[PDB]
Amino acid sequence: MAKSKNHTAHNQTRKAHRNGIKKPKTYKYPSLKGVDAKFKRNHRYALHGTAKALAKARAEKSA
RNA sequence: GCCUAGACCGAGGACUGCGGUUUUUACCUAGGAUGUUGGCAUAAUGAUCUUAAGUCGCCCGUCUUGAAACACGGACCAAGGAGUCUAACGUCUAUGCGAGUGUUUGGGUGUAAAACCCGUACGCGUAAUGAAAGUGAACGAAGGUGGGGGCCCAUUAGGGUGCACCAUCGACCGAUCCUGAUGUGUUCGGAUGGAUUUGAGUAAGAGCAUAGCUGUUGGGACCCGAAAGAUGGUGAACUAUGCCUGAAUAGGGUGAAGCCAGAGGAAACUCUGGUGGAGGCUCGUAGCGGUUCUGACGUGCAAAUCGAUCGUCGAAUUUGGGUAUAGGGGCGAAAGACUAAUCGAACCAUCUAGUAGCUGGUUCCUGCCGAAGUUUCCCUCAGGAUAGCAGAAGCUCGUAUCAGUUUUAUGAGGUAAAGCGAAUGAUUAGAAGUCUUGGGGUUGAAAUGACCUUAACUUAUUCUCAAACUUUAAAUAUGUAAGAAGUCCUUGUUGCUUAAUUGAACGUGGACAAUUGAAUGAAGAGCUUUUAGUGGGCCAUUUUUGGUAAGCAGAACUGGCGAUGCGGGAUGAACCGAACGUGAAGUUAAAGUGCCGGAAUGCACGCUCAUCAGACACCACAAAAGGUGUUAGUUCAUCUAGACAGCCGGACGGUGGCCAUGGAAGUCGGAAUCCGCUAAGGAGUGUGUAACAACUCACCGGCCGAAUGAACUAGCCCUGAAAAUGGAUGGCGCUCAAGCGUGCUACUUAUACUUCACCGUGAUUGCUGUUUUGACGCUUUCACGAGUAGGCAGGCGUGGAGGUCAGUGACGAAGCCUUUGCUGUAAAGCUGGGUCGAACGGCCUCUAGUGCAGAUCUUGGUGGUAGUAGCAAAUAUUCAAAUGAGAACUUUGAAGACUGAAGUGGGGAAAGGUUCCAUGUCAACAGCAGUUGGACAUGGGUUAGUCGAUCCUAAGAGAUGGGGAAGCUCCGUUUCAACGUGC
RNA sequence: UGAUGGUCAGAAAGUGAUGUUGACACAAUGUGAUUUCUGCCCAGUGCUCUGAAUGUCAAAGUGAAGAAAUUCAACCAAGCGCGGGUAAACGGCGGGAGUAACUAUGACUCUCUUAAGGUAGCCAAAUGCCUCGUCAUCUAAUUAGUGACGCGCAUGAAUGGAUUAACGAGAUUCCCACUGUCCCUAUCUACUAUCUAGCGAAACCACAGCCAAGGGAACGGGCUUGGCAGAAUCAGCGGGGAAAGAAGACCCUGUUGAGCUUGACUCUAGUUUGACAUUGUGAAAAG
RNA sequence: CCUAAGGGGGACUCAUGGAGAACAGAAAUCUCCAGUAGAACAAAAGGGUAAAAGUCCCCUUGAUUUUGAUUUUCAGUGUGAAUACAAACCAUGAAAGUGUGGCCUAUCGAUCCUUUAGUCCCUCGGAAUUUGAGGCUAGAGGUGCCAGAAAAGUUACCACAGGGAUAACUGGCUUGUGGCAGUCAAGCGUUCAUAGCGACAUUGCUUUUUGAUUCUUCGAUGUCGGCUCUUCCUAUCAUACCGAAGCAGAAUUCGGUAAGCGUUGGAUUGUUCACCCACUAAUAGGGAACGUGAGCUGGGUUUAGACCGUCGUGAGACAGGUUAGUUUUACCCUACUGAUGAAUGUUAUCGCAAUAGUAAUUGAACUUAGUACGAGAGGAACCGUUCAUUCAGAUAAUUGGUUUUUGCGGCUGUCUGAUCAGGCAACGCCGCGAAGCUACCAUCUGCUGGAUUAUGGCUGAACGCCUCUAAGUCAGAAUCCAUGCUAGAACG
RNA sequence: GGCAGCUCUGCUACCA
Ligand SMILES: [Mg+2]
Ligand SMILES: [Mg+2]
Ligand SMILES: [Mg+2]
Ligand SMILES: [Mg+2]
Ligand SMILES: [Mg+2]
Ligand SMILES: [Mg+2]
Ligand SMILES: [Mg+2]
Ligand SMILES: [Mg+2]
Ligand SMILES: [Mg+2]
Ligand SMILES: [Mg+2]
Ligand SMILES: [Mg+2]
Ligand SMILES: [Mg+2]
Ligand SMILES: [Mg+2]
Ligand SMILES: [Mg+2]
Ligand SMILES: [Mg+2]
Ligand SMILES: [Mg+2]
Ligand SMILES: [Mg+2]
Ligand SMILES: [Mg+2]
Ligand SMILES: [Mg+2]
Ligand SMILES: [Mg+2]
Ligand SMILES: [Mg+2]
Ligand SMILES: [Mg+2]
Ligand SMILES: [Mg+2]
Ligand SMILES: [Mg+2]
Ligand SMILES: [Mg+2]
Ligand SMILES: [Mg+2]
Ligand SMILES: [Mg+2]
Ligand SMILES: [Mg+2]
Ligand SMILES: [Mg+2]
Ligand SMILES: [Mg+2]
Ligand SMILES: [Mg+2]
Ligand SMILES: [Mg+2]
Ligand SMILES: [Mg+2]
Ligand SMILES: [Mg+2]
Ligand SMILES: [Mg+2]
Ligand SMILES: [Mg+2]
Ligand SMILES: [Mg+2]
Ligand SMILES: [Mg+2]
Ligand SMILES: [Mg+2]
Ligand SMILES: [Mg+2]
Ligand SMILES: [Mg+2]
Ligand SMILES: [Mg+2]
Ligand SMILES: [Mg+2]
Ligand SMILES: [Mg+2]
Ligand SMILES: [Mg+2]
Ligand SMILES: [Mg+2]
Ligand SMILES: [Mg+2]
Ligand SMILES: [Mg+2]
Ligand SMILES: [Mg+2]
Ligand SMILES: [Mg+2]
Ligand SMILES: [Mg+2]
Ligand SMILES: [Mg+2]
Ligand SMILES: [Mg+2]
Ligand SMILES: [Mg+2]
Ligand SMILES: [Mg+2]
Ligand SMILES: [Mg+2]
Ligand SMILES: [Mg+2]
Ligand SMILES: [Mg+2]
Ligand SMILES: [Mg+2]
Ligand SMILES: [Mg+2]
Ligand SMILES: [Mg+2]
Ligand SMILES: [Mg+2]
Ligand SMILES: [Mg+2]
Ligand SMILES: [Mg+2]
Ligand SMILES: [Mg+2]
Ligand SMILES: [Mg+2]
Ligand SMILES: [Mg+2]
Ligand SMILES: [Mg+2]
Ligand SMILES: [Mg+2]
Ligand SMILES: [Mg+2]
Ligand SMILES: [Mg+2]
Ligand SMILES: [Mg+2]
Ligand SMILES: [Mg+2]
Ligand SMILES: [Mg+2]
Ligand SMILES: [Mg+2]
Ligand SMILES: [Mg+2]
Ligand SMILES: [Mg+2]
Ligand SMILES: [Mg+2]
Ligand SMILES: [Mg+2]
Ligand SMILES: [Mg+2]
Ligand SMILES: [Mg+2]
Ligand SMILES: [Mg+2]
Ligand SMILES: [Mg+2]
Ligand SMILES: [Mg+2]
Ligand SMILES: [Mg+2]
Ligand SMILES: [Mg+2]
Ligand SMILES: [Mg+2]
Ligand SMILES: [Mg+2]
Ligand SMILES: [Mg+2]
Ligand SMILES: [Mg+2]
Ligand SMILES: [Mg+2]
Ligand SMILES: [Mg+2]
Ligand SMILES: [Mg+2]
Ligand SMILES: [Mg+2]
Ligand SMILES: [Mg+2]
Ligand SMILES: [Mg+2]
Ligand SMILES: [Mg+2]
Ligand SMILES: [Mg+2]
Ligand SMILES: [Mg+2]
Ligand SMILES: [Mg+2]
Ligand SMILES: [Mg+2]
Ligand SMILES: [Mg+2]
Ligand SMILES: [Mg+2]
Ligand SMILES: [Mg+2]
Ligand SMILES: [Mg+2]
Ligand SMILES: [Mg+2]
Ligand SMILES: [Mg+2]
Ligand SMILES: [Mg+2]
Ligand SMILES: [Mg+2]
Ligand SMILES: [Mg+2]
Ligand SMILES: [Mg+2]
Ligand SMILES: [Mg+2]
Ligand SMILES: [Mg+2]
Ligand SMILES: [Mg+2]
Ligand SMILES: [Mg+2]
Ligand SMILES: [Mg+2]
Ligand SMILES: [Mg+2]
Ligand SMILES: [Mg+2]
Ligand SMILES: [Mg+2]
Ligand SMILES: [Mg+2]
Ligand SMILES: [Mg+2]
Ligand SMILES: [Mg+2]
Ligand SMILES: [Mg+2]
Ligand SMILES: [Mg+2]
Ligand SMILES: [Mg+2]
Ligand SMILES: [Mg+2]
Ligand SMILES: [Mg+2]
Ligand SMILES: [Mg+2]
Ligand SMILES: [Mg+2]
Ligand SMILES: [Mg+2]
Ligand SMILES: [Mg+2]
Ligand SMILES: [Mg+2]
Ligand SMILES: [Mg+2]
Ligand SMILES: [Mg+2]
Repeated sequence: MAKSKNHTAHNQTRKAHRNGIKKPKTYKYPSLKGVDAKFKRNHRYALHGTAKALAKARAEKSA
């Protein structure tokens, strides 16, 4: 009495290709989410020290 | 290179350009048609209306995969008729002010619901976070890195600065967890430093208010629609049942008790004849009922009747009036029956516009874009939410680095195929070995020690298989890469890592410049918000599952239909071709070219003849098996040392060898079988004798001479081949086709392609010292145009409002009718003529009860049907006169009839209410008529001490004293009463 | 059910029906004249009966702990549970093998098992599937009728069994009579229909109205291809208009109902049981 | 399901086969050799595993704590499950290491409420103390319809909104099944495959069976059967003409052209179907919306009443039996059957014939003839003759039926005073009754040519023969077309 | 899930 269509993938690639299928954008810096915490913890200290060294190097060349 | 025939078109509107010839600051064919002539202007020309001809054209709206449907609504017309308003909101936009913002609760004021003015509070915002106690946002130029429009310096490039914004690493505030300083109401405090944790935060505020569209929720909620539910009332004039008081019921039959007489008997008792008049007895009227014809009728005489037939007919009978019982109630000799045409829960009003995931409807035009039937969840499966698909608004930028594609490089796979003397599983046949750990038999007097056999295993082989087997293993499809965010050199940071000076990650500085590292393309890339419809699908090729199959059910990929017209397939949602603005010319696609029908009875090679031919994919059917029909092949074989066929000789022998016994020289029949001259043939092939015969042989002869036989293959045709109205290669018809196979030339024509005109959309060129009273404008160029549901835009029309035209109008507003026309793609606007009589319009804005073909829509009106169905029960009318305009129907007379005293007579109860009577009178009514009437009009008319009511009480109804009940009111009827308006 | 009652009514009442009543009565049911009979089962579900002792067991009350709220414990009514009765209460009333000097059957025996295992009767019956059972009768022929039979799907005793004179607009079979029911139709009468004068509706209606085939929502009036096709019409007729009448009453769906039932879920009038209050005055005895 | 079947470490090698050892054997235990796993690993199946993941031994609790990230299903939500780390604390091992349950792929659960653990922290808001209560973080108690309401029936008294999204007819696709027909040819048939049959197989047709499906119809297409009537099909029962036989005759069987023509009366049953009786030339099968209900009927089915049996506690059910149960409308269009009719200068008479329709059918008796044939038993046919069946078209002499001839007569009741003569009895009744109508209940009439089918032939090639055929040709069926019969085109 | 008697019968109770 209520037997209908069960499943069909007909027309699904047509709909996917109207506005897709879009590749994700790439960025210079990926997010570090999921990267090892021990590496991420230390990587914070390495970047902080790098900024200090560059700041001092420029501070030498200013006054 | 040259000559030559025809057709269609003429956009643009001073000049500017590119070229050419230069005889030249000139001319040209070179950035789009001019010249000339005739005719006509009472007309050649154009438009519309009507009609004919040719061709095409199914009925709209609706739900649907699919509608012209034998699906639903729609007889017709007019007027009305359906997304509204409000509270609170999301996005976006406009506006004012802006770390603020909002005057309008209120006060002041007023030309008085207006306008104008005022301010405290309060709301929202400016701070978050935690359940809370509580705590509460700068290490730094409010941080670093990579981009980033613009600006600055430059001078391709390059450098500086870089807002918004993007990615990323940090910092700060709150919560959570860890650590725990000086100290202390010794249990508090919480400094300091941390943590793959967490917040709708900070990190130089952005909000508030008003308005508009769209979307949301609650409200009647786009309009119309339940079956139901509740509250409060009204009914027992029908009917059901009880009660009270009345009334009604021919004529027969039968013949119970009791009684009288006679007869018999010892008694107990018996018999006979009368009489009598019983009975929920019986025949049968009135009455009450309602069996059958399943009669009539069945838009009726009638929302239950009519006729005949029938049940019952002295009681559980029939019936009037009074009275009681009332809706989850009554009443029921019980059928869920009856309770006013209403009953498995009456009627009335209200709650109530009840709710509906369901059906129906949903009103102007054009332009642009344009779907889904799929994912997940849901008492979900006719519904929603969610994601997707779609529109709109845009925003940041301007070739940055993207793609339903290829190439090159490099991965993954276990399907097709293949395999099985490869694993697993299935499976056919032999062969060789061992049985010593198989039986039977035969050896053995007994030795388990041989042999014959089958069956087992073993070995090397053999035939055939697998979706849930496999060593191997495609095609198609699929992942990644092809640089500047790259490569190389040097050396900075860390608490991570190393034995380390090693690495990891991120960096400073330097080098490699457009061949910056494959192709092809790119109406540009990126980003955001918000919202519609949809969430039944179906079809075709190929893959594929279930099923005998199905126009069946279920999947995969793609393309379609839905949502889509156009040319072809006669016809047809989907097939082939091709997708669509309005046109002109040319050419085609698919399909065709005998006629219907535009284009060949065209050119060509063959095949086929059907006493059911055949005739074009999807597709509208035919098979196995057959044919000395005909055609073409293949392989054998015989052939001029005369093939097959036919006319004509022979085939003598050894030997009549043998057996069957009627006889075998083959021949009722049988095993068999050697030798002499021939161009030739045997102890014999059929025919023939019971037999010897004799013929032909099996061969070779003569006669013309040249082809012949067998098996097989596949073309067309034929057999196989049977269905129901007459009938379909679409029809006619077609036979060296107008059929079948194949080739060729030309030709025909789609909304397709090419060139051109015009419309619109998108983009694009330029336009201010000539911008010049339109820059929301003008202008250059190119591309494009299908569309249901749906979105958006620009317009048309209607009622009313502010403003304006010092607008139109009684010398004619508005309305209405009309081949009077004009304008617009259109919605529509304007106008000529006629009619008409008092108001009305244009423009800029505001506002809404604003647009109809549908809703078995509402109300009103009108058709076809159609002068049709019909006006046929109750026996029946006729002549004359009178009256009158008029006589089937009135009156009177004469006649003929009927009811036939249980009447068609004479009165009454209920109910009606003037219908009664006289006079006048015919518009309507009396389903014909009408002089008549219960019609219409004017008058008149009902007389009581004795006839009724009035009085009595009946079943019952109902005050009081009282007692309940919130109360409307309920009980009770002399009741727990000091009860006389006493005589 | 003996009235301080049974059955029933009312919101309540100093309220009602039966009841102007009293077991030969009132109330509640079942079966359904007469005749002959009404067998077995009290395990189930009901109904009913006692409670000397007794599991569960509410509120109030009692005792203990606690600062109290509170908690815990004992006691603890009816009901239920326990025990008995009751079938003219609701109802129920069995299977498997062997066996007799042929065969068949099974008087008889064995075996499982119940509360009891269908008794007297009756039957292919209005109750029997198989089934049109088998035999007889009725007929030329009988799925009908009647009489028998009975391992009876699934007969059976006041959920009444078996009969039964009389009665029946009840259902059925046969026979006589009778006939147009029929062979097989014909004829006649009145009223219609018909025609006229007068009068004059309604249903229904997208547009309409000739066929055959095709395709098509798979049965066309319309479309395609054919056949064809000539005004205006009257009486009849019932092939078609998938004719009209009614938003299918069958079926399914809906998170739509309603009537009815019960051991559905959730309650409830009534009734019953306890406590407190109304509620006072004495005596005695047990705690 | 598992305190190991989790975790770590170590040692060993499994299934099975062969050869050997007292009882001991096919299977006890021991030994050696071979042994790629042919074993085992809790449980389905697949993958995985050999100094192991298997077997045995030793030690253990990492099946622990904190909170993030990720994969699958996915909306990139939840739940389940899993992965890689961070920070602890541990187990094990010499150690490197490994371990966040089970070698991997399944083995599970929100809000509200309750309860426990933790922090012993926050709150009970006029201020405190102690009980009590409420919060915060993590488990547990559960929804199996497993993203998670709290839930029994019946309706044959029924209602509403809808649905052809969906069943009960027809129709359409299909044709398994039903029915019918072929091909091959092992056998049957005294012999002998094919006169007649025909196994094992195999190819079809049909839509007269029943399924399968669910395309149409649920704002309705009237659902059984019979009666009535017309038509069509052929897969032919009879009738015409023929071919074949295991055809002597008679009968019968097989087959061809053939649907022209017929195919019945009854008992029982609602029946379709069936089954008997009987006649007959034969009693063939089907279709037309399973033809046919505004044609009927209404026995059946299938509303509501009622009974029984079985089932159910019950209301009730039964596709079981039984009895009673409203069958509506045509006047429209078309079509059919008949009937008029304008205009084809008027009117009249007589005609022609396009086209359409069509009609006859079957039997018996006599004769042939007791003949052919046959041993006999039996036993035909053609020519012919007389009748009959079914049908058709007329007709009314006769006979019968019918009577409003109300024609004549008769009869009852009543009315007109009697008589005569009449009236009435919703034609009063009866007998006869002409005329008209009418009946196989009566009588009459129902034609002869051509062309063919099957088939049998002639001449005659192909194919020097043969051959009914290929060219040509003969006869020939109830067939066809005419003749004859009916209408006459209203636009011949 | 509470009582109680003989691994258990009876009664009573029920917000995930
Ligand atoms: Mg679906
Ligand atoms: Mg021009
Ligand atoms: Mg056309
Ligand atoms: Mg619709
Ligand atoms: Mg449909
Ligand atoms: Mg339509
Ligand atoms: Mg149709
Ligand atoms: Mg319909
Ligand atoms: Mg509908
Ligand atoms: Mg209609
Ligand atoms: Mg209007
Ligand atoms: Mg604030
Ligand atoms: Mg706070
Ligand atoms: Mg900020
Ligand atoms: Mg309503
Ligand atoms: Mg309700
Ligand atoms: Mg009354
Ligand atoms: Mg009657
Ligand atoms: Mg009737
Ligand atoms: Mg009638
Ligand atoms: Mg009578
Ligand atoms: Mg009933
Ligand atoms: Mg009534
Ligand atoms: Mg409404
Ligand atoms: Mg729904
Ligand atoms: Mg488009
Ligand atoms: Mg749920
Ligand atoms: Mg629908
Ligand atoms: Mg494979
Ligand atoms: Mg696979
Ligand atoms: Mg394969
Ligand atoms: Mg291979
Ligand atoms: Mg193998
Ligand atoms: Mg939506
Ligand atoms: Mg949605
Ligand atoms: Mg569907
Ligand atoms: Mg659609
Ligand atoms: Mg198309
Ligand atoms: Mg076309
Ligand atoms: Mg075609
Ligand atoms: Mg034609
Ligand atoms: Mg032409
Ligand atoms: Mg054809
Ligand atoms: Mg054609
Ligand atoms: Mg042609
Ligand atoms: Mg468009
Ligand atoms: Mg208005
Ligand atoms: Mg003026
Ligand atoms: Mg005018
Ligand atoms: Mg005017
Ligand atoms: Mg005026
Ligand atoms: Mg104005
Ligand atoms: Mg309106
Ligand atoms: Mg209208
Ligand atoms: Mg009318
Ligand atoms: Mg008339
Ligand atoms: Mg009448
Ligand atoms: Mg009389
Ligand atoms: Mg009068
Ligand atoms: Mg009148
Ligand atoms: Mg008149
Ligand atoms: Mg009057
Ligand atoms: Mg008096
Ligand atoms: Mg008085
Ligand atoms: Mg009284
Ligand atoms: Mg009082
Ligand atoms: Mg009883
Ligand atoms: Mg009992
Ligand atoms: Mg009992
Ligand atoms: Mg208590
Ligand atoms: Mg007790
Ligand atoms: Mg018995
Ligand atoms: Mg019986
Ligand atoms: Mg019976
Ligand atoms: Mg009979
Ligand atoms: Mg019988
Ligand atoms: Mg019984
Ligand atoms: Mg008894
Ligand atoms: Mg009984
Ligand atoms: Mg009797
Ligand atoms: Mg009777
Ligand atoms: Mg009676
Ligand atoms: Mg008539
Ligand atoms: Mg068709
Ligand atoms: Mg037709
Ligand atoms: Mg039609
Ligand atoms: Mg036509
Ligand atoms: Mg009809
Ligand atoms: Mg009629
Ligand atoms: Mg409906
Ligand atoms: Mg639902
Ligand atoms: Mg309900
Ligand atoms: Mg009801
Ligand atoms: Mg272990
Ligand atoms: Mg393990
Ligand atoms: Mg180990
Ligand atoms: Mg996830
Ligand atoms: Mg899971
Ligand atoms: Mg506080
Ligand atoms: Mg307080
Ligand atoms: Mg839980
Ligand atoms: Mg739960
Ligand atoms: Mg669920
Ligand atoms: Mg679920
Ligand atoms: Mg039922
Ligand atoms: Mg359907
Ligand atoms: Mg079939
Ligand atoms: Mg078949
Ligand atoms: Mg043989
Ligand atoms: Mg169907
Ligand atoms: Mg229907
Ligand atoms: Mg019909
Ligand atoms: Mg109908
Ligand atoms: Mg035939
Ligand atoms: Mg024959
Ligand atoms: Mg015929
Ligand atoms: Mg009968
Ligand atoms: Mg049929
Ligand atoms: Mg039928
Ligand atoms: Mg009919
Ligand atoms: Mg009818
Ligand atoms: Mg009936
Ligand atoms: Mg009934
Ligand atoms: Mg019972
Ligand atoms: Mg009756
Ligand atoms: Mg003779
Ligand atoms: Mg007389
Ligand atoms: Mg008289
Ligand atoms: Mg009379
Ligand atoms: Mg006579
Ligand atoms: Mg010859
Ligand atoms: Mg011939
Ligand atoms: Mg010939
Ligand atoms: Mg004529």
